[PDB]
Amino acid sequence: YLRITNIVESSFFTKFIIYLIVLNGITMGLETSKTFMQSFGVYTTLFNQIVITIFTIEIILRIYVHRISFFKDPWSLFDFFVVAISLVPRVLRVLRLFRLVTAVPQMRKIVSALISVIPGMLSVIALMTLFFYIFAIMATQLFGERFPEWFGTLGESFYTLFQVMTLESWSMGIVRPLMEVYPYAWVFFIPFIFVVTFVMINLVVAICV
Amino acid sequence: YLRITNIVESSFFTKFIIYLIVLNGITMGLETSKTFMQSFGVYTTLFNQIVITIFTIEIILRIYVHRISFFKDPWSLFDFFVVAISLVPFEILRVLRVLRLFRLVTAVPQMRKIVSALISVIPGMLSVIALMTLFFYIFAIMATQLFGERFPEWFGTLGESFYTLFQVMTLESWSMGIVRPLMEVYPYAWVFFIPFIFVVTFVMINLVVAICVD
Amino acid sequence: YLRITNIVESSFFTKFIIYLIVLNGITMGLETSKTFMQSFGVYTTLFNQIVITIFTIEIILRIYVHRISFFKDPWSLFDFFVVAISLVPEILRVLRVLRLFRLVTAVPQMRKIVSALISVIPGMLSVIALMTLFFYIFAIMATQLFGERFPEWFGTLGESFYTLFQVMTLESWSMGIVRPLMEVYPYAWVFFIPFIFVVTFVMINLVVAIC
Amino acid sequence: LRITNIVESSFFTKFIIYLIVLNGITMGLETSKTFMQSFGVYTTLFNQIVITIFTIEIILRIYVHRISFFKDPWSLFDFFVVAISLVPEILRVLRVLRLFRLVTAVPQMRKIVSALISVIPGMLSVIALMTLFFYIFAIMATQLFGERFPEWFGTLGESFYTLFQVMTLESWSMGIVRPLMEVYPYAWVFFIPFIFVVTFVMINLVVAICVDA
Ligand SMILES: O=C(NC[C@H]1CCCCN1)c1cc(OCC(F)(F)F)ccc1OCC(F)(F)F
Repeated sequence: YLRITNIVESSFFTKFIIYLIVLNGITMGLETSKTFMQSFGVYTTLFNQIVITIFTIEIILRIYVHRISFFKDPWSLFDFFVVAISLVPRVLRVLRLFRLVTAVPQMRKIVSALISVIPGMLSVIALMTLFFYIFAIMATQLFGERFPEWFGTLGESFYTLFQVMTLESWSMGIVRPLMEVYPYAWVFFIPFIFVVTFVMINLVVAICV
Repeated sequence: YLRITNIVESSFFTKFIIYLIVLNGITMGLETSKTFMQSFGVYTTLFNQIVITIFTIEIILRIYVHRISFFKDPWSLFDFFVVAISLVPFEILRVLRVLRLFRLVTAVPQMRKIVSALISVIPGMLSVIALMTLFFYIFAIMATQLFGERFPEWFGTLGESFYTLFQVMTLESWSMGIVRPLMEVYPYAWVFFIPFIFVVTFVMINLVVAICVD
Repeated sequence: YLRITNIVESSFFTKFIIYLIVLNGITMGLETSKTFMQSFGVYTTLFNQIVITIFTIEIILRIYVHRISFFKDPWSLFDFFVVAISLVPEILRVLRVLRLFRLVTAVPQMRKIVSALISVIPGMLSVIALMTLFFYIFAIMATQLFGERFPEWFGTLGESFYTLFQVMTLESWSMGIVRPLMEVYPYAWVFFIPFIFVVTFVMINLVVAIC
Repeated sequence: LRITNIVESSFFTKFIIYLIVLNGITMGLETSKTFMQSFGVYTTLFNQIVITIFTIEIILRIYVHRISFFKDPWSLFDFFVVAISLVPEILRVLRVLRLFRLVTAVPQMRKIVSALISVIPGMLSVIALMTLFFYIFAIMATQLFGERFPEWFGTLGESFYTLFQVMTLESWSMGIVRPLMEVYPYAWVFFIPFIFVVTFVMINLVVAICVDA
């Protein structure tokens, strides 16, 4: 019993996993090259199953070693799903290259120390969706009639507005043609770009605290 | 009188306000989809009048409870106007009725703080912003009598001189979209525009720092 | 001397100058509309001439009242030159609109704002000079690398400058410049991608240096 | 020991800066084709003198400094930029890097460099995350959109450039993401979150930089 617990939390075992991680990453970085998957595709498709096989064992062990304690450690928890994904018979399997974040304790803090920023802002983030929701409704029934590729859908109003938010081709690509049919659209968007922009500065400042 | 005053400042009423918001939001969030408004549009268009009816009441009561204190409290004040817009049957207002889904910010005491904590920046910046508009005004005049003769779509009007210059501020398509064609007729437009990008940029950065300190 | 000295330093006079500024400002904002200058050009073309006369007088008084003390006050200095520009009887005809900046000078609330931001400039001259050489070294490389086939972008050292600043600003840097370049010189992702890195990394750290 | 006194003189320190600015300015006309027509031969020789003379300073300082020399970064760097210049057209272009040595002689710049380079270590925990994050994502696209959009995502390396471009937000939507949505209408599930994480990272870098120095 306790004999197994010593194998898991050993430096050897953990270090061994991280080696396979770095390796299986390189394996997926050659599954891209058509030339490679031609000559060595057979070599790889099995080699991957070996890895996800070993990772199945470890995650099973990690469960028996931790029992109910396991499904409260996110990194440990997260690792579980990412293999289940890898189990299901194709692109989302590459998420298992995130365990290199989990398996390395130097990263876990960085992720957490940056997710620690998320809560002090959800009061702001939640506001935006409401702000976006009303506007996406306005546009889709304002400009949605003549510019449907941009505003034909409520959701389509989202993508264009978040783009205009990012300031990519907001003027030449969206606002200028809009102003050829609705010449006052410069009253809709110029403030919206200000309103949304004002948020970002005060956030950055609020976080430097 | 005071009997209603207990209903008004009840948590139910406070909680209730936030409820109707969410429904009319979702209801207006289906007033967008053409598909929905076919079978249930009339049922919906009336539901808004139902909504816009009830919303008349709250602001009526809340005023008598607050009297002159009401028309000095911003959050409550705002609440009123959004109904008058919603009250008017120039369709635009029928579209502008959708602002009534903004009141969910007012009723939530967690939100007002969020809003308030950001407006405190304007006074430490109103000294700057007013400078910016003046800066634009002097410059917007320069272009309109410089490039306005051959580029009327971009600089033909002062208002168009504004829009084009305010765009270059954002750096969106400023070079290939604006300055490069300018340099085909007036090869020095980079003397107008390259510095203008500096000052305008330094202001906004120096503004952020002024906010970073406070 | 002392007889005039009471007119100069009055609050009234200060208030009076700012009136013509705001007046000449809004007045200068309609000299753009072609329609007006036909029906009202004489009213306007002269009103400018009226003002620039008065400001010539004031600047004469302000000089004699302060004498050598005048030519050490920045705000005072600028105001003078902007009238000299305005004095010359077609580029300058546009540069006359700079006289709408004196509203910054006459208002003591502005002078602080401008200066307190020019007060940041010295703490950055150590940084800025590095970039120019960095910019200068690179413009030489491109102009003799890609300048042969891309003359609109890199035919001249100065043209390499404009492209680099433009690339530095991130406007159409990739699709407009780097992508077509990589169709003839497939390694242009080695020239510019670092230039985007170094230049960008500086600006963040600079704001931080000021923050 | 006779030469050693010349090197660390204030004259000599200043003296290097003379040839830099001159060779810098001289290369600013080796660039202009117009000048190099009438003065090219006049120009081509001045460089060889400099690239010869510039060898000496780094030669002397080494015997003066010995093993102390190859532990001072600025001292180290100075050599390679000359060694590059020595090898007899990319190299002929890379010779112009020799105008960087002006950084060595001037102590006012190094402080900015050092005081800024200092904020690069406390973040490598973040940057390496980004490279991995890009790596996972660059793989996803390249086998997602690589089939129909190869100039943008046909190769992992091409996914890099396209993703690093979208990071800067240059023509990411109209130029890259919007056409993607005509065949794969779900590319906004790949790209919209990717836009969030990468952006949030850059902010957090700032926070780390705000605090550090
Ligand atoms: O703002 C950004 N671009 C818009 C501005 C900048 C100038 C061009 C157009 N205007 C921006 C740029 C970034 O480049 C990161 C680097 F690639 F350098 F690493 C990262 C995050 C950004 O922020 C996005 C936000 F905040 F706008 F949403």
